[PDB]
Amino acid sequence: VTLCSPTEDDWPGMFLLAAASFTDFIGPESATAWRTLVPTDGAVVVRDGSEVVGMALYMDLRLTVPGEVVLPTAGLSFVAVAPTHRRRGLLRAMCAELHRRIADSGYPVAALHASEGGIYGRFGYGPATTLHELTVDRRFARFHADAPGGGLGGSSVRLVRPTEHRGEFEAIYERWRQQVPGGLLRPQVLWDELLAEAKAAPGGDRESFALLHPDGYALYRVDRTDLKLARVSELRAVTADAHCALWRALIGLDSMERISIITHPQDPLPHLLTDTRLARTTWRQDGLWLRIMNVPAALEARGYAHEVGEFSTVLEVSDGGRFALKIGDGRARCTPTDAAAEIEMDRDVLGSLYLGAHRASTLAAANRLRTKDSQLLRRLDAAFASDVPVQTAFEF
Amino acid sequence: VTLCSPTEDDWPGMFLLAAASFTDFIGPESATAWRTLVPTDGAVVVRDGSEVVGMALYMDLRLTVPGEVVLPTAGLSFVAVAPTHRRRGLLRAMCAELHRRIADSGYPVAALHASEGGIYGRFGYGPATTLHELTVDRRFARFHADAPGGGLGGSSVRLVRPTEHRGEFEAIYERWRQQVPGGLLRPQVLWDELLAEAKAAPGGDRESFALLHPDGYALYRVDRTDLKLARVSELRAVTADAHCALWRALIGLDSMERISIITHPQDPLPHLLTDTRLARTTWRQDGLWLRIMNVPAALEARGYAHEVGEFSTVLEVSDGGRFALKIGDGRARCTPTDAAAEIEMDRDVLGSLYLGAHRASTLAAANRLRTKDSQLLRRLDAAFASDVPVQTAFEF
Amino acid sequence: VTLCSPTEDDWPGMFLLAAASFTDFIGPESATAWRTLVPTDGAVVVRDGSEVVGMALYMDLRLTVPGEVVLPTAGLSFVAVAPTHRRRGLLRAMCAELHRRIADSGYPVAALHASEGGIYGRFGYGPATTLHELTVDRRFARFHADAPGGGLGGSSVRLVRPTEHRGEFEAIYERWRQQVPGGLLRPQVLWDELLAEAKAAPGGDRESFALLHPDGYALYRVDRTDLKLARVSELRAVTADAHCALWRALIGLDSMERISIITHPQDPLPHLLTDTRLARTTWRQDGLWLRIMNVPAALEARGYAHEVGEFSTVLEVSDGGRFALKIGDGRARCTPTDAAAEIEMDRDVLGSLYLGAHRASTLAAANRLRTKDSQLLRRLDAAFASDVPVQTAFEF
Amino acid sequence: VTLCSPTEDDWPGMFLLAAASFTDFIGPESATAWRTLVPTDGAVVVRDGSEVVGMALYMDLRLTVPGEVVLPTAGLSFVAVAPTHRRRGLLRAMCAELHRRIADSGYPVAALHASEGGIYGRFGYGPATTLHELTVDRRFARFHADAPGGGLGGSSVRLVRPTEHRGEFEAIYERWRQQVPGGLLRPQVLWDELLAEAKAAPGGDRESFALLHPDGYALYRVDRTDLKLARVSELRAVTADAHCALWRALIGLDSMERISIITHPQDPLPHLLTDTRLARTTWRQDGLWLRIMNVPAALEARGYAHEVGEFSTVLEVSDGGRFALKIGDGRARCTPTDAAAEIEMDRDVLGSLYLGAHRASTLAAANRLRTKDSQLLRRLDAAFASDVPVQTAFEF
Ligand SMILES: Nc1nc(SCCCN2CCCCC2)nc2sc3c(c12)CC[C@H](c1ccccc1)C3
Ligand SMILES: Nc1nc(SCCCN2CCCCC2)nc2sc3c(c12)CC[C@H](c1ccccc1)C3
Ligand SMILES: Nc1nc(SCCCN2CCCCC2)nc2sc3c(c12)CC[C@H](c1ccccc1)C3
Ligand SMILES: Nc1nc(SCCCN2CCCCC2)nc2sc3c(c12)CC[C@H](c1ccccc1)C3
Ligand SMILES: [Mg+2]
Ligand SMILES: [Mg+2]
Ligand SMILES: [Mg+2]
Ligand SMILES: [Mg+2]
Ligand code: NA
Ligand code: NA
Ligand code: NA
Ligand code: NA
Ligand code: NA
Ligand code: NA
Ligand code: NA
Ligand code: NA
Ligand code: NA
Ligand code: NA
Ligand code: NA
Ligand code: NA
Ligand code: NA
Ligand code: NA
Ligand code: NA
Ligand code: NA
Repeated sequence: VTLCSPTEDDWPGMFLLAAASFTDFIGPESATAWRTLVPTDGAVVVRDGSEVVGMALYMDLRLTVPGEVVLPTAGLSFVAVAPTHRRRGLLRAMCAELHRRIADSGYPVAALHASEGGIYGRFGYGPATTLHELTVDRRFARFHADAPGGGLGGSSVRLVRPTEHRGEFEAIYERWRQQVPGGLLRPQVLWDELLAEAKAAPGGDRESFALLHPDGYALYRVDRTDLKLARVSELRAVTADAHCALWRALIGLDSMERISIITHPQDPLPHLLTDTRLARTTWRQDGLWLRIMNVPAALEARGYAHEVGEFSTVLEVSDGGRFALKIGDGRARCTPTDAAAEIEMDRDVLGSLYLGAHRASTLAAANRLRTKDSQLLRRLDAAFASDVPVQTAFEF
Repeated sequence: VTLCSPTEDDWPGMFLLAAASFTDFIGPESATAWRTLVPTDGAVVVRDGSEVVGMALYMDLRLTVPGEVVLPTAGLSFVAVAPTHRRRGLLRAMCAELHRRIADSGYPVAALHASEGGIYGRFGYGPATTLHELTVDRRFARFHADAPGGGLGGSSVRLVRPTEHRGEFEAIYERWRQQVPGGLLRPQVLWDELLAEAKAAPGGDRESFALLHPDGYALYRVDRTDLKLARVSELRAVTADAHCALWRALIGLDSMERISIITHPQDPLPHLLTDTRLARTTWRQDGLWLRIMNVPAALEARGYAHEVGEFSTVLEVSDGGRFALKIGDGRARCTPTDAAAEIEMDRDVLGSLYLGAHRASTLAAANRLRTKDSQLLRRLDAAFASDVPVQTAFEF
Repeated sequence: VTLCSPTEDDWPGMFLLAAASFTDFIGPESATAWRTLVPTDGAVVVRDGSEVVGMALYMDLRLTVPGEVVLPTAGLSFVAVAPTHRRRGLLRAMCAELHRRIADSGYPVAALHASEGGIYGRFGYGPATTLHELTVDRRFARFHADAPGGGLGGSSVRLVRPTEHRGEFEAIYERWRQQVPGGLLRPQVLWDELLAEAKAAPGGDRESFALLHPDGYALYRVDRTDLKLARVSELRAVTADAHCALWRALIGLDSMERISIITHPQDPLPHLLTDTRLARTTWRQDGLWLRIMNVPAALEARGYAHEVGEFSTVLEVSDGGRFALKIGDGRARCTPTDAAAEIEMDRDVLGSLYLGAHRASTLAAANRLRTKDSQLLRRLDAAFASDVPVQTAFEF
Repeated sequence: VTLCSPTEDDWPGMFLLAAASFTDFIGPESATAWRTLVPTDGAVVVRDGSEVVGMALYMDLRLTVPGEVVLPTAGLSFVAVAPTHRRRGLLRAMCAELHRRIADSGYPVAALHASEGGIYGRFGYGPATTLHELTVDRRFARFHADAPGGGLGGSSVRLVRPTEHRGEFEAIYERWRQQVPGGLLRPQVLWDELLAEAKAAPGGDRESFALLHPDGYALYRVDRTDLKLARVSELRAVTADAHCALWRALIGLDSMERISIITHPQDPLPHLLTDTRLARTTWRQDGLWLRIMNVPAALEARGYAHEVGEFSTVLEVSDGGRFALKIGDGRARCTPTDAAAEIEMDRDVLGSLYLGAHRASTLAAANRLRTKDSQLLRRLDAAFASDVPVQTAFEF
């Protein structure tokens, strides 16, 4: 049970473990696209003897954070331990090796999507974005008088084949990801993947259509089994006009009873309707998880609310260092100190605060975050809060 | 079709319309309790000829708002138009008469619970609190190391008959409602009602038990039909210790598979567990709706975030006045002006901002709230935000 | 295993068999009401030794038939064989004894409601009325421009307690039953029963409300478990105005999603809406079954279509006689003959034709009704057809 | 937003709109077959600028009507407005253009199948045939003694591959459609389509088998997901012998629990069984919709009941002309008149009466059809009634 960097000879074993470990796994032809995002020495396998009983890797990602600042991000993925090799400490060993390589390579943060919500806390990962399913009963949906783009003249939205407007989607997404906390750069090979899933699979998924606006798009398909349900896989709007326009078009799908979308908690859709309740929240889950690899690098890199005035404190991260934190003019200076701590928290908790999705006051009430000054709690709450609401880019 | 204040002769007709209009309606013996909360001239009926084809009334309530400030509040309730008299403008007429009486009596705000989410916007009501159902699969629930009250020695929580500890619940609730935006004073007659529903109804609801802590309580009953489900009707905790303690006790209901509760979006429960995901959000709806009856009275009465620095603007409420608004040191001065408006919004939108449940930025993205300065949007967002998260007290 | 007329000593045994045989059975206090409709010598029991292992009885009813003609009708009911005494020929024996008494008493027809649709054919009973469940999704329901009673001024429909308007319901029903094929005289004791079921049963059925028009009524209750469903137990309208008015009022139940009613196939409701499809047919079953006890008495008593011109034929009923049938001016003369038969049918088939619910052509296509002249089939079809569509009165 | 006849360049745009608008749409290879049924100038598109935002066309059909009379029929189909271009009056404009072309080409009637039941009334379409799903629990099904084809010797029904007996199905259908109101000529290209759907689609529909009798056939497949359910897609019987024989064979599918079929309300199947109730009605919907394009041409072309004696009246169709209508010897003479109207109805209502599926008395009770003489209502009822019951041929 030795821990190694896989050779090309190990790939067959990794794809087997992958197929047995993840049901979504397409197979080794879609694995070519994602493989380009794994750097040399981004992967560990555990051999037994020999076959692969454990694997883990990270991908080179670019994550947008508050202040429209883009961080290099180790994206953890393809983590699996063989059913034959459970409770053998293989995840603890593989995670420790990758976290060393990630740290030593100069990534300030790592990120993942969680298969279960109880595994990644103990390795310093905090859920940092919230997914929110909205289901609209579109038979009752009337837009509010105040809603944009409900006047006379033409619609600026077009029904299109996705695959004939790759360039326009690319441009819109590229604007979207640079401007929104949670945004990831989506490279060419993943657009290649996305448009392959846009066409109908025999005995599988239906044709995906696209609604295209100058400043936004929505990809949608009718559900396999429920033929009165449209699933919006992805809606990217750069402007409020684009967002409203696209939803006017989705509510225009007169053959559907229900439109469903995985969105963020601050999605303005409910406020576009006369009856806010018509956009029911049907599902809520953790999206992206962050591990802050370097506390001073990460805290310094992101912007903070200009509204809160200058303040200073000492933050202790459990087995992660003690820092003099000074915030003002929406910049932070974060420097080593042995002064008495005013705030303590595990490293997972900082991940959860970092993109503004969770309030420090809420984590305080759960005692995940200790402080004796309720004024300092208010100031952290206000400082770490994000002007642009945090969204989830794409699963990896 | 004349609009009148009901006499005692009209009550029979109102109870008939009530039974035909609301399925929850107990009947005329529970109506005695609530009747004490309706002031003289708090009710209108519409007679035809004669029987009652329309009714509406308000109750004298005390609503807690940010800054632990308690407003007199007209609580709108018992609104019904006979199925025989729809689309006859009876609601518009009854609502207009009560809003006059409410305004002329010196209530700064009115409030209601909505049977449908598409009726009350046009009468100036904005949804102001969010209800959040959490269902915990308690078979998997382990508390986090950081969680309070998981040490050796005795538990401070007691399993009790609710009806033998009315005094203690009263005291705890009274502390709770004074300290939390959305809180209502609960008078004696409504405690009398609440403890009557605590005992088992033949072929109806099961016995309610109580978990009692010095600084908190939870009332729960097993669901009628699903015997592995506990429904927490009401959990009031004044301290984080009390909140965690009470949930340690609820997760200790080893004969249940699932605990369900209607709570608020900032409930710290998910953060008390090692697996945040075990507290699934199963349901989300508008709770309390506000109509701001007097804009300057209401804006001046509530506290604002101390973090945001002093700023001034002109707010226009559609057919509701234009005001010079100056906010600083968490107080607002709100005075008449004919200066050019920097923010416009319908009166319903102000209701939605008032308790801090909805961000001005979110309503802006839906164009419910117009401004050309994105800096002013950030400042409103920050100012109107509530330190103590807004909760929902009790339905009326 | 002797076959007898029950004494008062036998009642306990009959109520036991009743409770074990029919789940709807209230118990011996509701049995007092119906007992008044059973004539002396209207009941048979089978004793074993002793306890009651078999029972059957008939009630004295008045059935309206085409031409607004009212026939004395033996209503068969309370038929049960003990689970301990199946496949012992007890039903064949009890049915034969009652059919003798019914025949010898001068009833031209007997009738029943069937617990299963495969038992009563062999005893000469034919299904004669069709039940039709309509479920309206009332959220989408808009009345057609052409629909009556959608103008300005007051509604003539009232929401009422059923029990305070017994006299008005009685009068309306009495007009209804005299004018409609399938109508039964409803005696006082059954109105006493009906209004007892109008009030709420603890852990059972909800309060019944009434919609009252000068020329019609509807009794409705909200469903026990599904609180967005209204069940219309009974709607009697004497005029089209009344029928439309009452449905305008039912569609006005704005707190319900769905109105359901058991009605007849020719119910005009679908044609009152802009979208006929909103009144979905959710359920269809045989209602009232007829056994023609005396072929010439029954054929002569009912009216026939005036449209079809005079024609003559020979009808043979299998083990029921051969008759010269002459129809014209909507009267029939039916007299013994030994002339060659032109139409043969079992006695059950005549029951099915008798109220106009089933076309002779349809039963011909199934070869339940033999003839070699397709012209004679058209003439029977046209003659037996009912101008007023056949409805179902009440179960017994 | 100009309204044009599409060129071959427009087809790509029409197939896109088709795929986004109808979920059943196969794709552009099945579109070749149906395209042969669209005449030159049978289609309109609406371009925006450009892409297709609206389309509609009619197909040249031959509809059988009462009296075994075959009318040329514009079959309306492929109607779609882009989700981006709702509430823009595009359907009203496209429908008006096609109705002009249909009228000017000398079609006496147009017809369609409705995606929703609330759209086509306002364009003069009335639902003219009723679809009726019968589900048989075939485990309980015993044929009645009176049923044909239950004697000794061989069965005349064969289990066959559909595709090896195209000629025999064609011949039987051709006899069926000529003899039955609602019948459509089915051209070669649609038989080509039908037998392509008879073979198994990978991850889709199962193999279709055929039961073949000299004078009838049934196509059936086992349901994709429910393997104890047989779906009879199509059963055509020319004789009662054939109809009973084929059902004896379907009830012989001993591995199925349930046989389901979409049939007509007068289907004799229930009367072939000892228990009529075993054929439950599980579903009812409008089938074919008629717009009478020329009132005198249509009324004169169809046969009428010989049973009703000669009578004369004045019919007014709302914005459709006033006519002296004289009916006798099952022919109608229909001529212009300015005499006072005795019957008024919208044009949609005439469509509903035309094939005999709806009684004039029923539409009268809904006030869709006004007259002050109840005798004239009886005469229309009787005259328009169809000897052969009206069926639905095939969806288009
Ligand atoms: N990261 C990936 N994602 C996806 S789809 C994302 C949805 C799953 N998601 C993840 C869990 C939770 C929520 C849903 N597919 C693929 S294939 C593939 C990778 C990968 C990683 C690199 C790998 C490899 C292995 C050996 C040698 C070279 C490269 C091949
Ligand atoms: N406000 C009330 N609430 C309740 S339970 C609350 C739950 C309903 N809720 C409301 C809708 C949305 C969500 C659920 N019960 C009662 S009874 C009663 C009142 C009343 C008001 C006063 C009234 C009256 C009438 C005529 C004369 C004198 C007094 C009698
Ligand atoms: N006919 C009755 N109906 C009903 S409710 C009808 C619904 C049942 N229906 C019937 C089956 C199919 C469909 C639903 N309840 C009652 S109680 C009662 C009778 C009876 C008959 C007379 C009997 C008796 C016995 C011994 C001595 C004296 C009198 C007492
Ligand atoms: N009429 C058709 N039906 C069907 S399947 C019927 C079931 C749908 N039905 C309809 C709605 C309600 C109930 C189910 N498929 C096809 S493809 C096709 C047509 C068409 C029409 C002609 C068209 C075209 C377009 C542009 C250029 C040339 C030709 C191509
Ligand atoms: Mg975050
Ligand atoms: Mg609020
Ligand atoms: Mg009948
Ligand atoms: Mg018809
Ligand atoms: Na596509
Ligand atoms: Na998609
Ligand atoms: Na709303
Ligand atoms: Na500060
Ligand atoms: Na108790
Ligand atoms: Na409770
Ligand atoms: Na977690
Ligand atoms: Na400021
Ligand atoms: Na009542
Ligand atoms: Na009822
Ligand atoms: Na319709
Ligand atoms: Na005749
Ligand atoms: Na086959
Ligand atoms: Na088939
Ligand atoms: Na039967
Ligand atoms: Na006549």
